[PDB]
Amino acid sequence: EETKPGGDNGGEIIFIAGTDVKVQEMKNDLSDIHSKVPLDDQARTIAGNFGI
Amino acid sequence: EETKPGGDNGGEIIFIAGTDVKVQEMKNDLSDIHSKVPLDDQARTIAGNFGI
Amino acid sequence: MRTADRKHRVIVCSQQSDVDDEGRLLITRAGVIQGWAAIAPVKAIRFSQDGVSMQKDTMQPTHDITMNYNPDVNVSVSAWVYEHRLKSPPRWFKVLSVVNVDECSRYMKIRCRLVETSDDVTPPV
Amino acid sequence: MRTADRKHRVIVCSQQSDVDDEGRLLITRAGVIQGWAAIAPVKAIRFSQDGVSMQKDTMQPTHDITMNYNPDVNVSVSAWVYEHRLKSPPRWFKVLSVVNVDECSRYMKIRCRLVETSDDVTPPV
Amino acid sequence: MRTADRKHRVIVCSQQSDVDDEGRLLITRAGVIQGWAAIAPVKAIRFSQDGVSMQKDTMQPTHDITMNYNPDVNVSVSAWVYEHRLKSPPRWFKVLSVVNVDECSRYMKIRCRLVETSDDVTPPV
Amino acid sequence: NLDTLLPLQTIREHAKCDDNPRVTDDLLKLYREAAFEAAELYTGLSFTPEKTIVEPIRLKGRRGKIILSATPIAGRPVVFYGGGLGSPLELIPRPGSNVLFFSQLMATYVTGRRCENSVPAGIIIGILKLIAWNINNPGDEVMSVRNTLNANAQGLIGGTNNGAVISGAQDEWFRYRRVL
Amino acid sequence: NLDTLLPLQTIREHAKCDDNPRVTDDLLKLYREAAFEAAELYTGLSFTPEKTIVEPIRLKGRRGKIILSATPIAGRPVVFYGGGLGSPLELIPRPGSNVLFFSQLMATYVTGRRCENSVPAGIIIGILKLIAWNINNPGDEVMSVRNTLNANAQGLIGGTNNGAVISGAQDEWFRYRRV
Amino acid sequence: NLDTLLPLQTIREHAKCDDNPRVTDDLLKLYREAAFEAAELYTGLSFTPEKTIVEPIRLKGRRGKIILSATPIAGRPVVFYGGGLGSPLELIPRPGSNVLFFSQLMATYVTGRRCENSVPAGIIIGILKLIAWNINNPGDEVMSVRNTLNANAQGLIGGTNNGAVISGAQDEWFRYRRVLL
Amino acid sequence: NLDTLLPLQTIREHAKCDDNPRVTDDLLKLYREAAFEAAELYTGLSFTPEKTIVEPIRLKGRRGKIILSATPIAGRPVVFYGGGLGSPLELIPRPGSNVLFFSQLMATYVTGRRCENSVPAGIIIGILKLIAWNINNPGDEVMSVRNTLNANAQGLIGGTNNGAVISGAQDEWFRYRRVL
Repeated sequence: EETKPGGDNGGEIIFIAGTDVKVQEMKNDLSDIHSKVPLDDQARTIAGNFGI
Repeated sequence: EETKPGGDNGGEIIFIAGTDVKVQEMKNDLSDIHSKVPLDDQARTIAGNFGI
Repeated sequence: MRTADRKHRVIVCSQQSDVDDEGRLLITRAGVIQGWAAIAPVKAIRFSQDGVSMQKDTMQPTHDITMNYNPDVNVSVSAWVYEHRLKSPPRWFKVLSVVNVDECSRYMKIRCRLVETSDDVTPPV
Repeated sequence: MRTADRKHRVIVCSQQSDVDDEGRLLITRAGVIQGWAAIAPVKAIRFSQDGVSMQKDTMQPTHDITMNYNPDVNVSVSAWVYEHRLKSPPRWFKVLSVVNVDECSRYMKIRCRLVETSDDVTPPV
Repeated sequence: MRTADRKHRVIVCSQQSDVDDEGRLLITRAGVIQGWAAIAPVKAIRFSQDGVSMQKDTMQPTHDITMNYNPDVNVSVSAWVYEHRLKSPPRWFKVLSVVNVDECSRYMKIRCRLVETSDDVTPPV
Repeated sequence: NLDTLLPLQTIREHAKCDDNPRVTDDLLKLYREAAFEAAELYTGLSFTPEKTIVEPIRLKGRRGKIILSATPIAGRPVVFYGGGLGSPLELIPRPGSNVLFFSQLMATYVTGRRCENSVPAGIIIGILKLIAWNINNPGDEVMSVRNTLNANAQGLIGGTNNGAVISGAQDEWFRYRRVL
Repeated sequence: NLDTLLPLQTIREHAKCDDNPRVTDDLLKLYREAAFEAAELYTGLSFTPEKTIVEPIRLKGRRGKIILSATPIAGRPVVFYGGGLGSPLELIPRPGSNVLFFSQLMATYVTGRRCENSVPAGIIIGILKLIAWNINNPGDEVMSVRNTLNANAQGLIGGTNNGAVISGAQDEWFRYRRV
Repeated sequence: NLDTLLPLQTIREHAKCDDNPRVTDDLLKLYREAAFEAAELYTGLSFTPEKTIVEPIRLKGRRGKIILSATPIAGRPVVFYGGGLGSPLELIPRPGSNVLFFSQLMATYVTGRRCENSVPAGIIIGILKLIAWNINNPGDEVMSVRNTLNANAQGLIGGTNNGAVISGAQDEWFRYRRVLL
Repeated sequence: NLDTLLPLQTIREHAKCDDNPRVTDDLLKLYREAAFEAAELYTGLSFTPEKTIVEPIRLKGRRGKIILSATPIAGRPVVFYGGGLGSPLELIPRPGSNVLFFSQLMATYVTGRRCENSVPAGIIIGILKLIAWNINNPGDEVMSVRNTLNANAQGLIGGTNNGAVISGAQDEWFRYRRVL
């Protein structure tokens, strides 16, 4: 934990003497929450119907 | 759960000592629910038959 | 052992003995315990029309009968085992010893001897 | 033997004898050791209701008792083993020989004989 | 065998015998070889207060003692083995035979018999 | 006191130690105490009539969510005070769930199971098993039972050498623990 | 009520244990009670008598989906009060399930089952098997197949001395479950 | 002092060694005392009664957070002083947890279980299992399931069963440990 | 001096070498004199009770963390003198830790536990074990446990044949070993 920006030993390596911990980096994509493709189509349709 | 934006420990890692829990991230694409390809074709059809 | 192997229905009987007033003696066999047990042969058998076995020694067991141990009963020197079947003539066994299997006190293994097996034995009382 | 096998409570006793003045002799059996031991049979048993085992050779061991070794005690030719249970009558074993298991001096194996098991034996003092 | 199994310290002794002038005879046991050896039981033991064994045949070996083979020594009919322990009374064995293990001439297996084990034997000289 | 819930005779009868004792009685008392303090905190169901709780809560879940430590009792209203409330609020919880929906903000209630004949039969059965496992496993044998397949990189013997896991206990008293 | 469902005689004759006093009637009653609270809990057929309940409802969706903790008794109005109402409303549930369709909102249904009989042979078979397991399979000596032992150098085989799954019942009841 | 809350008689009755003269009293005491801290360090719970603590505090995170080191108590205010405070401030912890919120910032409280009737059976069972393993299983041979001695032709499996916490000891104590989050 | 810490009779009673003396007492005390050079060379700890130490510290970790080479007791403030500093400072440590904050800058404090110091019995059970494993593994018997899973590479019999790890020592001294 104390490797955050503004920590004691930030940015330095982690040394573990045995009892191997196992880290896995989560993606957390979150870059399509609003479903851009099936949203701008609805924007176009409720735009085109008003004549714009 | 309490890592949501504006949570007690929000944005900090998850340490689980013993009893490895296993997370899997669902995709939930949901980005083609309207079948954009076999829909704009029908739009082009029923717009073309009006001669537009 | 497998509780689905105890596939024989027996009645352990004790022997009561007394002399008839005429001068001869008579033995009655009273049934004391009834349960399921598992028998297995440990020696061949000589039948001798009439059914009665022809073993000469009369001290070498021929069958092993295992049933639920019972801490309050004492299978003595004078216990019999009457086994009744469906379409086979009934049998009389004479117990010759018991052994408490591994002394875990869960099963008694009765070393017994087949006396007779013919359609006209006297069932217990 | 895994230390959960020793599931019996025994009292190892040494007997003293003295002549009864009227003309008999009397054997006093006093306890010297009490611990947990694991017994196993090596022979069947003929009981003769009232418990007394009808073994003939009186030198063939019937049960083997294993317990913790102890270098200063010297299991004599005159040692008994009084085993008491919870819902079964007590038993008197007479030791016949000892084995120092593998000479590792960590367990004793006492070849003993079943004398009697009935609800009217004299417990050790 | 495993050289960490030879976990018993013994002294092989030879017997020197002569009659006392008083008319009786006396036996001396002189230590000849001292080393590490591994013993193992091959028969139960009858102790008989005072320690001395009660074996009847006096020719059936009871223990097996293996040690380094030694081509210049002849373990005769008159060799003993004195084994001393830490907190157990010492023992005297009488050799009854030897066998050169697989004739590879690397280990001698001494078939011996336990004579006595009590706190007051006469150690070698 | 447990002898009301489970007497030593039923232990000695289930573990087949009636005839041969295999353990004295005080040891059996200690084993029973451990086995009733294992299932209790494993399933989250208390046994004593109550334990009225006072707890400081923190609002989360913008919809407004309260998580309690214990799990109320049943029909008893939980009351919130402090926090800035003019008067103690009074909510009624959902049976068997510590989730409520609304200068510190406390909460007080009671935890339940005020009767004795409510441990249905399950927790009793599992505890019999867990005792039975401890009666013959003084910790001498290894008895390690495998969990997931890949043999650990370190090359050890494996995992899950756990009484009341490798015995019946879990699968026995789980038909009660909820899954969420 | 159970004493008419399973008579101890049928148990003692199935599990072939009637001659050994180690399995008394109080312990076998415990076994026969722990085999019925898991028969109506993996199958959900409510062998428990009445247990009236009063819980708070939190109306979930825009379709108006009401969820219930325990099922009602199929034919008795589940009444809703409070939460703004000034005249409690009664709904009739659908038999088998626990879903409804519409200063907090409350609900007070009734649960359980009343009548003695209507217990099918399928269930009893599962219960006989489960008890037959527990009477001679305590939590020691994790066995292996054909009731054997093992020395499998790596580990051991696991989940073998758990009841109801190694023997019958879990699979002799599924015929009473659904989607 | 380990004489009153783990009587040697109970150990000698558990591991069934009451007739072994090769386990003297001093040796059993060394086992009992090396296992009342080799599996107390492991759970980080003092065993004495309620025992006051005082320690420095460093806030973490922009929204304020105070990680303690004891899981202090149920219902008794922990108080903060020093560090720019003009008056000692009292917070109330939430049961089980050891996190709080709002010239070094100090804090004091009282951890431990109320009565002297000390560590529950869970802790003791672990020690009993650990002692038993220690007295009749020295580290001299690698074992295998049951307690067999195999061969494997390749490396032994005995990564741990030599003398480690193979007995359900270590795992019993864990039921009490606390997975973080 | 060692035999005061570890009497020879305790060694013998632990490793079953009693009424069956394997290698003589001389070899036993040699084994002991080598088993204190694996332990306490593997731990880093030394042999002295409740020392007070003096040492130069550095300030790597620009923010200012200090890493001590001991564990200051709870409550006793450590003092920093020397270097750029008007007067000795007073920092109270964090309980059971050695991380601090803010011409050679030095520091002094009191280590160990305040009370009597034997040799934390518990880093002795390995020493007893390491002795035991060395009494019946003189070095002709091939015993070898595996670390990796895959293989050697060639027909090599795996390998960890070390001792003090195959004996249960490394994982009983490790409780007093920092993991950084």
